[PDB]
Amino acid sequence: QPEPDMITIFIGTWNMGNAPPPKKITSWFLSKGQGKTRDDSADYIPHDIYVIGTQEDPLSEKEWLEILKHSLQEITSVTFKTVAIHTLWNIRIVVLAKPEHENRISHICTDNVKTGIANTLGNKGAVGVSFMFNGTSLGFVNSHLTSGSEKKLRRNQNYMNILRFLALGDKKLSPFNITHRFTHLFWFGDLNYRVDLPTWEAETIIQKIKQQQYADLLSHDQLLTERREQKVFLHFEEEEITFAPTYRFERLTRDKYAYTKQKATGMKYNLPSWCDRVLWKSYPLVHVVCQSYGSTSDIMTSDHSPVFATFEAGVTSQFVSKNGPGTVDSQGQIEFLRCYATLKTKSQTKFYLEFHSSCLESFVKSQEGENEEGSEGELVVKFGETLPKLKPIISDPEYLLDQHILISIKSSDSDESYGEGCIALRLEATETQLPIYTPLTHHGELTGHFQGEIKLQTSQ
Ligand SMILES: COC(=O)C1CCN(C(=O)NC(C)(C)C)CC1
Repeated sequence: QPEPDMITIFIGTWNMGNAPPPKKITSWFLSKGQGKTRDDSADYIPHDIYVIGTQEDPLSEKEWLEILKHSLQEITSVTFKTVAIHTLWNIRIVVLAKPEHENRISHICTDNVKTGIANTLGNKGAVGVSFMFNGTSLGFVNSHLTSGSEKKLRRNQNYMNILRFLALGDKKLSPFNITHRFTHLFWFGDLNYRVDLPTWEAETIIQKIKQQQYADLLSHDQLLTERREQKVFLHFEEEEITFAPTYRFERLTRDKYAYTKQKATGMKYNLPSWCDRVLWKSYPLVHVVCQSYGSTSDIMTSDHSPVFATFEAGVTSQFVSKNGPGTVDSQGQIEFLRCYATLKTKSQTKFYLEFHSSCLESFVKSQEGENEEGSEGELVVKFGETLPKLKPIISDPEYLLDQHILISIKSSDSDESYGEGCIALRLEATETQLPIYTPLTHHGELTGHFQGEIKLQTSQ
């Protein structure tokens, strides 16, 4: 029975509006409704993994698990296994997998982050799950961010708190936040970004939605505009939105958007918005393809419609050679040559690198680099040909060319990371000096760049 080199992943996000679901929710898991939808010919084909995020979820874990599992069994005739379930307040994540995957999944982690302070602490935040699927790390975050059209900056702050403080994945990757710990990271939820148009334009916006003319609305979507200005979700992807705004509907129909201010809304307008989103970030040159992104039309218990996204995702096998794991393979080496970091910092400490990768027995610390001044004000840290030669555990090119090296640049004075990035070993050639490059981030914001050349020796 061969190990897979691809899986499909279903991501669902639904703000349930504190109401129980209707009796049938199968359209959600079938990716049917509006937007980029799944072909009917695939309806019986189970996804490998289903990740369900809910917000304002009124159900117990048991109640929702029974609905989800019975839904999938009706669609696929497969009884899915529960990988993980985690709930913070009314924010929940469920991971289900096909039974054949039970002994491919390990290192399951869960965590939550509570956002805000005092007034603003008590219902918003995020839950997450991570695990290994054979040789591939997978992370999933369901966040319910701050509501209200005039709170985009608070949402951006909520995002940074969640990626700083959510403790998923390999804790040995200590310099790295969740945006670097996984081969594939999926971040979804009620992100609560709104279409920023004047209140007076409510009926005009409704008109546009009825005509399925989303361009002039999407150009005012706060998440797209904040991402384009690098204020949030730096280096994440989102599929093009081709479905109507998923909020705010009158319940029990989809014929009406309920946007006007009410005591129940704190006298706030809720212009039709794409509150409910799926984004992802995968390591460089790993296969990931969005095969659906849309909303259901027939689930109407909430003032939000459910959103679905599905993905092809490249995965690798749990590789054993005669040498590693448990020793190095002298036929393998990674050399970083003529490398330099460009940092935005004004500090003047010395810096060193750390190289982290599951292709190494443990992380590797470099010597300190040589600081110079860049022509436009910047710090340039030069490493020359001084960097330690990295000794992978396995030299086989079918393994090594699928690996990645995480890089942290750390202050000698404080041992704090000033920047993190990732280099793919999926090179055009081995035994050949080739350009490499990663942006460097810290707390998910851009802090610099790392560039240079690599020379990779494999057993071939
Ligand atoms: C399931 O993978 C494995 O366990 C093998 C795979 C290949 N291999 C060897 O060929 N070892 C010899 C040369 C000592 C015979 C290591 C172990």
